[PDB]
Amino acid sequence: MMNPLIIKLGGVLLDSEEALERLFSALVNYRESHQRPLVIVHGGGCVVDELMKGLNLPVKKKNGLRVTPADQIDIITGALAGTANKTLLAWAKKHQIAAVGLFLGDGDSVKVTQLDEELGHVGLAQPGSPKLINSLLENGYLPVVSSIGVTDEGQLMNVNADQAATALAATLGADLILLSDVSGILDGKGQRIAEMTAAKAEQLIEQGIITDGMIVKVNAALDAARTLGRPVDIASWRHAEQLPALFNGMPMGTRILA
Amino acid sequence: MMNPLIIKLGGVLLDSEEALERLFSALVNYRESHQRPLVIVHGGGCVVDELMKGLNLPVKKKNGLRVTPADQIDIITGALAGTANKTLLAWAKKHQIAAVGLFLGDGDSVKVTQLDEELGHVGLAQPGSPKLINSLLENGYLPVVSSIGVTDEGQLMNVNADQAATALAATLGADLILLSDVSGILDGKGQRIAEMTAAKAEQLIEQGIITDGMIVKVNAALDAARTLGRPVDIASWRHAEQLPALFNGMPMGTRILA
Ligand SMILES: Nc1ncnc2c1ncn2[C@@H]1O[C@H](COP(=O)(O)OP(=O)(O)O)[C@@H](O)[C@H]1O
Ligand SMILES: Nc1ncnc2c1ncn2[C@@H]1O[C@H](COP(=O)(O)OP(=O)(O)O)[C@@H](O)[C@H]1O
Ligand SMILES: CC(=O)N[C@@H](CCC(=O)O)C(=O)O
Ligand SMILES: CC(=O)N[C@@H](CCC(=O)O)C(=O)O
Ligand SMILES: [Mg+2]
Ligand SMILES: [Mg+2]
Repeated sequence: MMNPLIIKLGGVLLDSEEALERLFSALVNYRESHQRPLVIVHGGGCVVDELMKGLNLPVKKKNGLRVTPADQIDIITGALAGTANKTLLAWAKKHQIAAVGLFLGDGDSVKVTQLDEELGHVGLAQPGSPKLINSLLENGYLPVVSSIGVTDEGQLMNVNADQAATALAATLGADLILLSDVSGILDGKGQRIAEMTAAKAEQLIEQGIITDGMIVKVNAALDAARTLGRPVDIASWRHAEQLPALFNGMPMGTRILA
Repeated sequence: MMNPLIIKLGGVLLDSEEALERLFSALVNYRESHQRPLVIVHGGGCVVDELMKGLNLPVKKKNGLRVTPADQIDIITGALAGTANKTLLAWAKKHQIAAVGLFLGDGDSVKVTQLDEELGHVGLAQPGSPKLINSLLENGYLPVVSSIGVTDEGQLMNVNADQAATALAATLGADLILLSDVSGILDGKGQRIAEMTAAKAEQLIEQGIITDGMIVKVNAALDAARTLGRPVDIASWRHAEQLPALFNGMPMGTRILA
C-alpha cells in the first residue's frame, strides 16, 4: 500500500455543517479517485472552549498549549475523544465511508507522557506503533483519530492536535497536511505567506507575527517536514472550490519546507 | 477462536477507583488464564446524570430509556463515547491490556435506527457485522465499546447499554454477562432472586417489583438468552472476592434462563 496521507482537521470550521458537508463530499471524491490511504486526525479546541463556557470555566494556554488541570481532563476528553470524534464518524457514515474512531492510545499508535507539571494533563506526543492503523488501512477503513492519549501509568492526556498529527505521521511514514480556518500563515499585514522555512518561522515568531495556535502549528509542521523529508502544508478548508486542488497537492496556503 | 464473552459494565461502580482497580485486576487474571476472547460493552448513565447537573439540565426516562433531545445528544455522546470509554481504556492501559475503544458504528458492529420520535435521539439496536471486532479479537485486542451509535443518515444515537450489549452478543455469537451495582434482580423484600424466566419477569414487572433500569436490563437479558440459547446473568461487580467465580460462570446474581 502507498504511504498514507494524514489530513489534520481543525479550526472553527469544525462547527459548520455546510463546511463539513462540503469537506466530506471532497473526501469521498478523493478516496474514490486515489489509491493513497487516508487517515484523519482532528482537533476541536472550539468544542472545548464552548463546553467550558456552559460550565463557566476559564481557558489558559501557555504558549499554544491548553493548561489541563486534573479536574478538567475528563470534560476535555469527552469533548475531543467523544463529541468531536463521533461527530466526524457520523459525517463519514452519512457519506458511506467505512471509518473507525480511535484515540492516541489505541494500538499504542502514539506514545504520550506528561509534558510539564505546569500544564497539568497535557501530553508530549512521540512515534508509537503503526501496526493497528496499518491493518485498518489495509482492510479498507478510514481511521479518524482524536488527540487524547494515555500514559503507560493510565493517566489520560490532552495532546495538541497538531503535535499528535506530526507524531502519527512519523509513526506511519505518512505525508501530512494541516487544515485550519485561515489560508495558511499570514504576515504582519494579514496576507498569506506562500513558503516557510525554519529560519523564517523563527523571525516571524520573534516579531510577534505568528502567535498562539499558529506557533504550535508551524513548529509541528517543521518537525514533520524535517522528519519525513517532505513538504508539509498549512491551508484552509473553508472554500469548496479549493478543496480538490488542495488534496491534489497544490499550494493553497503555506508550504513548510524541510 | 472460541465464542467471545461480552462483559457489560454499568452501575455507580463506574465512578469508583477502588472498584475499577479491583475489576481490572480480575480481568487480567481471567485473560491470562482463559483462551476465551473478551469484549467489554459499557454504560455510564451516572457520568451523564452528573454532567447534566453541572449543566443544570433535567433527566427524563420513559420506561428505562433516557429522553435524548437533539440539543443534548452531543453532550451525552461526549460523556459516554468519550469520557466513559476513554476512562476504561486508561485502566486497561494501566494494567498492560492492549485495548481498542469503539462505538456501535465502528465496522457497523451494531445497526442503529431512531426508536421513537418521543424519545429523541435514542436508538434501537440490532445485529450488525462482526467482521471488525472478530479481526480485533483474532489480533489480540480487547475491544471496549460504548453505547452511542449512528444511523445510516449520519445521526448520532444514544442506545441504552444493556440493549447495545445484547445486540452485539447476537452479532458476535457471544455469551453475555450484565454487571451492575446490585446483586442481581431483587424481590419485594429486596432479596436476590436466583433464577429468572420470561413468565416470572412479567409478573414482577406488573407488580412493580422490577422498575426503571432493571426493566430494560431484564428484557435485554431475556432477549439475549432466547437468541443465543444460553443463560445470561445479571450480577454485581462490587465485591472483589466474588469476581473470580463470577467470570468462571458461577451463579452470583440472577441467572436468566432462555
Ligand atoms: N501569523 C498567523 N497566521 C495565521 N493564523 C495565525 C497567526 N498567528 C496566529 N494565528 C491564529 O492561529 C489560529 C489557528 O490555530 P488554532 O486556533 O489553534 O486552530 P487550529 O489549530 O484548530 O487550526 C488562526 O485562527 C489565527 O487566529
Ligand atoms: N427489582 C429490582 N432489582 C434490582 N435492581 C432494581 C430493581 N428495580 C429497580 N432496580 C434498579 O435498577 C438499577 C440498575 O439499573 P441502572 O441504574 O440502569 O444501572 P445500570 O444499567 O448501569 O446497571 C439498580 O441500581 C436499582 O436501583
Ligand atoms: C494541549 C492542548 O492544547 N490541546 C488541544 C487539543 C485540541 C486541538 O489541538 O484543537 C486543546 O485545545 O485542548
Ligand atoms: C437511551 C439510553 O437510555 N441510554 C443510556 C446509555 C448509558 C447506559 O445504559 O448506562 C443512558 O443513560 O443515557
Ligand atoms: Mg490549534
Ligand atoms: Mg441502565
